[PDB]
Amino acid sequence: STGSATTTPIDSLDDAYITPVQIGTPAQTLNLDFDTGSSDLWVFSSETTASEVDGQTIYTPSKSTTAKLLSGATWSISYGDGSSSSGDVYTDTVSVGGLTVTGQAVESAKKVSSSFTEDSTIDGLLGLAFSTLNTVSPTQQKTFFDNAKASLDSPVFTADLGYHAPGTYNFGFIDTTAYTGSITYTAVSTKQGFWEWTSTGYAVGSGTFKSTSIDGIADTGTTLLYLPATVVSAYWAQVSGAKSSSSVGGYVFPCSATLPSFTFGVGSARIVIPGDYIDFGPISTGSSSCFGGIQSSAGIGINIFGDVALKAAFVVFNGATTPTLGFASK
Repeated sequence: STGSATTTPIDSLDDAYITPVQIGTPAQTLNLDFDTGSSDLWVFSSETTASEVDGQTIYTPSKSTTAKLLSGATWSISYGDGSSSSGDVYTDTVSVGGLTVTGQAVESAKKVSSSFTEDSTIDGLLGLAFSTLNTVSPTQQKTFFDNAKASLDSPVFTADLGYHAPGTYNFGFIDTTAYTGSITYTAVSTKQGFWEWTSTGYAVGSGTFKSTSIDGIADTGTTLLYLPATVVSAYWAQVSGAKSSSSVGGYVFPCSATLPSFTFGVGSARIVIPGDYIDFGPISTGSSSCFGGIQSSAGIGINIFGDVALKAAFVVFNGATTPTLGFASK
């Protein structure tokens, strides 16, 4: 089997992407944030504290003839950005772009943190990291991909995120029309439960490529590109007036600037992030100070190849017995 679904930016900055997901019988369609940095499929629901729901579409398990309470199961998750959610668990039928899993754990939120409430466009998350990170207790549950894998034509999914435009998540096949040149594959460590890999280096603008190993995670659920302070300083030094602002929480730059591109290495291959992908707009409405899309990972504890990086590529998440990651230009 295969599936193919369009993913759409939630706003004009590409702060996140939502993908429609069918849950239950009859189908209830929710728009979920596909997140290769976590492993829980959780939704706003009829059980979510009412004051914490503000415009989201909810899953109502009592209206699904295929929903079953997973007795005794609870979940609770905290994300790198400080947000969180928790609740109980159902199993139900879940379909993405025509690919159906029966008996998928659907984690129903009883509580969500303010950042989730405040974002009306995201009805929940669909985790695509390794199932070892799943938070369901006392019996850990499998991700949608893990459950689908054996049925897929090939045990892969691909992320093709757009810049200020829709893109595609495919399951079970590689669309050879969706990228240019070849896909370069690189090793993955699953030791931390992430799609963790090592970039071979970087360049700023038309500058020379610096060969250096950068361990990090391919994370569709993180907006920005978080890299070591040395790398990030080298980038922003090429932007007149750019500075790190403790009050704002990272590098800012004059909105009048033209940003240089940023290149990262995948083996001997190179992925070029155009400068405009690195512009996250005014820090507050009407400001002429703009927020940068490349930020320091210092004090995160891990480098993160988030949407800024991934949207410059066609990305293969290869879930073979030994997982790997592939990147192509597009």
